[PDB]
Amino acid sequence: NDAHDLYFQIKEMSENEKIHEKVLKAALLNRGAESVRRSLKLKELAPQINLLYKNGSIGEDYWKRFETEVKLIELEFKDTLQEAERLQPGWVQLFVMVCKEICFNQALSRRYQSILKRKEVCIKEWELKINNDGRLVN
Amino acid sequence: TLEYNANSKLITASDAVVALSTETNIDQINVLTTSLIGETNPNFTPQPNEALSKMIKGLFESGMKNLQQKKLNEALKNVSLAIEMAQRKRAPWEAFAIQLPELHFMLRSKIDLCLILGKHLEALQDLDFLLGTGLIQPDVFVRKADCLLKLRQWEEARATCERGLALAPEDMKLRALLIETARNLAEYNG
Amino acid sequence: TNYEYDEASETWPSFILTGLLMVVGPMTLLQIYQFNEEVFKNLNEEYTSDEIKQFRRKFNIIIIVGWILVAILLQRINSNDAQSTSHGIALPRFLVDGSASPLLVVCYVALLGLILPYFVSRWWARTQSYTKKGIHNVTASNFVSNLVNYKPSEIVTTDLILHWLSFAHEFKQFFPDLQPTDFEKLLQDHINRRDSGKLNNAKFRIVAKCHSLLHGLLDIACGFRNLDIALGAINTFKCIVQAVPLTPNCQILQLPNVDKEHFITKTGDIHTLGKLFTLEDAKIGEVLGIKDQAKLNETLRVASHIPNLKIIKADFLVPGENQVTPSSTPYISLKVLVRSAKQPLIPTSLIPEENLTEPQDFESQRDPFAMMSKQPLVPYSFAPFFPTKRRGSWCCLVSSQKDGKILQTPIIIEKLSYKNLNDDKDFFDKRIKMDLTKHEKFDINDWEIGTIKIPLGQPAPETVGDFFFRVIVKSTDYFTTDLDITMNMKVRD
Amino acid sequence: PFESFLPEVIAPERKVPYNQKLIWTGVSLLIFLILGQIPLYGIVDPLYWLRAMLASNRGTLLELGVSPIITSSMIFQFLQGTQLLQIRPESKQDRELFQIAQKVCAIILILGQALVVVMTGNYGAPLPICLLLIFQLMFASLIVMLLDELLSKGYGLGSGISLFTATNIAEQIFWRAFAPTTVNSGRGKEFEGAVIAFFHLLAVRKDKKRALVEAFYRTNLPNMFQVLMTVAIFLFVLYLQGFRYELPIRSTKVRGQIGIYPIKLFYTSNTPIMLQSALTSNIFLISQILFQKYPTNPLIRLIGVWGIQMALSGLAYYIQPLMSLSEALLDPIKTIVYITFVLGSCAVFSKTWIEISGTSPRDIAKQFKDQGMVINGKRETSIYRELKKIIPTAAAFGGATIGALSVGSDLLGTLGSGASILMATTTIYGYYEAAAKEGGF
Amino acid sequence: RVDPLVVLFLAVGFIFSVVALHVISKVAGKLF
Amino acid sequence: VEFVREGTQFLAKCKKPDLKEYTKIVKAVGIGFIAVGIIGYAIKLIHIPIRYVIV
Repeated sequence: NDAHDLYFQIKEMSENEKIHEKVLKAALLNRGAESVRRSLKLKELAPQINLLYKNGSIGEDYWKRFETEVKLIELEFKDTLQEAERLQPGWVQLFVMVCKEICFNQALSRRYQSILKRKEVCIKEWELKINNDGRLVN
Repeated sequence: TLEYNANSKLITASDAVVALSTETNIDQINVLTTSLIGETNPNFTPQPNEALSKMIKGLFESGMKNLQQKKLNEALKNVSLAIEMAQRKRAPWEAFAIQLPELHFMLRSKIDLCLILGKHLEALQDLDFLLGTGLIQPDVFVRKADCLLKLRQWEEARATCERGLALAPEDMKLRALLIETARNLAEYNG
Repeated sequence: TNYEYDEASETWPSFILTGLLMVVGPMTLLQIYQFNEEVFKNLNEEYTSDEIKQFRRKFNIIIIVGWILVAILLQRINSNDAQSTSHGIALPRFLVDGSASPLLVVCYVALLGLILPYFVSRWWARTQSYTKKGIHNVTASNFVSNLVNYKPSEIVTTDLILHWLSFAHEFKQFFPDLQPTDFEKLLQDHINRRDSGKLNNAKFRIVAKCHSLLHGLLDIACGFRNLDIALGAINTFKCIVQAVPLTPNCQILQLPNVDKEHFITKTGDIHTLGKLFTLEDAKIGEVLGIKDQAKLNETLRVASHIPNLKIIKADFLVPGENQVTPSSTPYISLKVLVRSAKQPLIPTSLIPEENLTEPQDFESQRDPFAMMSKQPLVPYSFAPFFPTKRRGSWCCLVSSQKDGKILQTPIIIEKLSYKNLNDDKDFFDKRIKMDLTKHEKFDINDWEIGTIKIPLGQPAPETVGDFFFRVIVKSTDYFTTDLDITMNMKVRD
Repeated sequence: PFESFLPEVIAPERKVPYNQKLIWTGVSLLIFLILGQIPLYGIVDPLYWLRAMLASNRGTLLELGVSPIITSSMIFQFLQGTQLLQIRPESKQDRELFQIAQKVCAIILILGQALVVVMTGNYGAPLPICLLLIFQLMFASLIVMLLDELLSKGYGLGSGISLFTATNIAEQIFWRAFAPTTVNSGRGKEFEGAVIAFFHLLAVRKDKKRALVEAFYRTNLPNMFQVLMTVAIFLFVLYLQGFRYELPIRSTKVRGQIGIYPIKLFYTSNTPIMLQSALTSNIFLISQILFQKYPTNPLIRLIGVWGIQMALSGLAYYIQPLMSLSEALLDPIKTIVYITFVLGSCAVFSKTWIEISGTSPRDIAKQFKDQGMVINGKRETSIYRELKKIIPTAAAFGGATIGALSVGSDLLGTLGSGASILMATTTIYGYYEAAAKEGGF
Repeated sequence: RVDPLVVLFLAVGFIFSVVALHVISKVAGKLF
Repeated sequence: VEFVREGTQFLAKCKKPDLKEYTKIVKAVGIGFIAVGIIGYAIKLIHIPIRYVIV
């Protein structure tokens, strides 16, 4: 469940199929965006996990697993940034802000696209009888 | 596995059964690719575009001009096309603080138009998105409770009126909505 | 010293006799020395099917032997024949010098080296694996991982939470053959009142187990400050207990013997129990489509004995003061009224105002929950489809109104008085419509007003103003009328 | 401040429930009891007071017992009391350094004591066997230290020293009652246990009216009267443990915090009786040694004279306890002076301990002012004036009652001294009240 | 660094080693 | 004489345990005392013939 290995798959495909040059930058930007998203998510989830652990409702090994993921994310982001420098020269200071923006933009786009599916669950759950033009015919 | 088109430069998964996360990621990659192909400068800036904003404003104004003409059906279509173009033809790296307020400003008018027209489920979903994306105002809960009362959901209508009064306790319309909700719920329970 | 062991069986009989009497005496002495009406206890076992009875069924000699041993040893003592100190011991001789000399030391070595550390490590590894709530560590890890990566755009339903439950690690310890898809299928078969065919004795086990799982899931979802998942978990608990899928007209479909194909097709305006009790006692049967008086009385007795709530007075209280001040510790005090779906509304002004006040004494304000802890327990619920037997419960959780996040773990109450549901107050009917408060039997001192006190867990803010909250008190058994109120604390200094 | 890397048990990151604490306490106690029964291998100066007070037995792996740990603890307690370590609560690294220096000095003390006992003790001078005999004590003392540290880190209901002492006291009480051993002195076989010999004489003698009076008195060995008296004294001491003065207090920093501050009767229970007992033991030892070394001296005759062994006609004769009611009724002046001395010593020791240990009313008033609490129906400037009327009287009367209980127990001839029974009762009541106030099975 | 089970194992091992040394020294004299 | 006066005043001001509390106190403390004493006595009694055989 990640965009990490998809970039590596596209990279390995590049050496054989002669794909364009911007597909690699697209996959790289997507990976950086996902890394930023996960870093912020962990940064906001740390206190709640800590309190659940102190109260005694999470176990003893999950806390170590969480503290390991906290640094795995930083390692992955540093690797992404090094690859970004390798792929285009002098593109390390703008890459981070561009990723920071695309993260929010694509999250908003997902939330907006979800409403078409969100609309039929409520019809099924409340037993609405709606004809064309969205009006209620009871 | 996943195949790469030649003339269209779009990557597609050749597999028969693909997960949802993989499909969302491939769609995002396709969007980034078709944006980078068009954007010519290698060191692109988060500065928003101008021609795209001019076209979106033109579509939105051509949609709003039908309200003065008292044509309520096609103005909604024009506003919907404007919102679709704003969501489709805009690059992901453009500024968030300039991309979100325009969506709010157009979705508000689309909501008003759908509520005047008679579609309450579409309007309710638009209110729910506009409320869950970070816009909490007493002018939203009025419309949300109106929709929930129009499609006969009284517990949620009461909760919405209560949360709307918890933010602006001096409002004069949420009080009438709460009175109507209490009356309908007392007739529903007994 | 240098002891001398008993070589003629002259001392160890008395020692063994004393050791036996010191254990027999107290046991014999102990053996010689040794508020809430439930109406559904009888009506439940008459509607439970035999397939669940079989599941619920299937899934002092020490004193006598000690006394006969004492008699044998006493007769043996009486049958026997009987300057520096010569010390001695009481144990027999063959225990230390006969042919059983290495047996004692090998038994000591074994019982000290193998049985002790093995069992200690087993107990340690078995007590270290479970969570303080009562669920496995892997189950809690799965729940936390489910709530970590949860898309807020997705809407929570019952199917989603069943899919989440089907991955419990404790379902695999019972039946290591089945897969999570089979568990989800069995849960759907239970809720939709379908016949599994062969795995009924596994359906019943996992359904009875879902109690602790749903409680732990509710705990974790309140720990992550999520309201939608908490409400979904409570609704799923209701559906699992009553064996009914969540629909609009569910309060009237949880009843014992109704036919959905007739009720749903004929009427469409009856959605609650009060709307049902608006009609006469024969029109209710004609609408529900059962037309059997001896069989209508049971459903009419079930429909008018499930509890609904209602508030009389709700406010924030701080123990020892008269108002809320910045950085103080208040709590929530509710005065509710458990009523039947058949009784009319009594005006709040009729309450004598003597039952709503709080006593101001040091013994009462040192701990304000002792008076609440005196109420009777809740009676047994009417759930003919749940395998085991359940007592009722109410889960009360409080959240905020500025952002809309749950701000503390849920309190679960178990003691409450259902006195207002007894059949002696049957004059108080909704259909008579004659202002039954001016009745010869109506005495406002006979109706009980229960109390609920929720510790708040967070002190008042350091600023000054009105801060609004939201309190929700839901049942975990029925589809009754719950509480949903908003209240503000006026931190005034 | 230095470098130290030595084994130690890590504290639990979270609170341990009550059952996991009780089971670990039981297992540690079982290990400590099994360790003291197995003798050494290289084996081929009797100090009964030290071995009885410091939970030790000679000729086994537990010869030193908890002696080095308790000596290091007392040494560093004195060093902290004399304000030489100048330990400040503003730093935690200083506390960690002190706690690790505790163990790094305790291990050296263990090594030195083991070497001294091996080179001087009655084992014998004749080298690998001596190395093995020293290594046994080395590893046994290390195990005891690790066990105490484990029980004190949070896996046990409390400390280790108090638990071990209470266990030894209870074991002695029960062995003096249910001893299976016998003694044959002319008359025949007679059990050394009260209940065992009671049942034996009730069964085999076949003369009940005589067997009862013979087994109930037993002037030479333990009898049933002492069992009855010690049970009665146990129940009475348990009743006097619940006495407490509860004054109502309320908070003013964060309002809505109402509580009760209890002031027990046994304010400083364990300290005065144990200090007085150690003092009398040391005095008796010194007097015995000086009387043995010197045939006759005026001041040596005055301090203490020993005869048929027990002290008589001397200063040490007065301080020695009365055995039974006969000695009491014989000489009234000795009873008077002994009672007065034993009560005054306890009272003064209790007052001195509440003045030294930092539990004086002034320190309690300072703590009240710090936390922000006040007395319910009184002012702010009067908390100290109110505590002065409560705490000193409580300490004095607790000491006097402990002394009176010890005298009554030693006079009624129970199975154990009143000091031992009271210490064990307080040690167990501590665990009981902790489990009650915290909440656990 | 050290767990409670490690302390229990060390204690039981030391006790069993001493007991085994004793019984071996006892059986050696009986054998020769 | 005033010493005993302050003592009896403080005793009259204390809080003595009642029956429902004294029973719990005696139960807990007696069970603990017996659980310790029986363990000690059994460990002391078992190791006599073992120490005779081994040593």
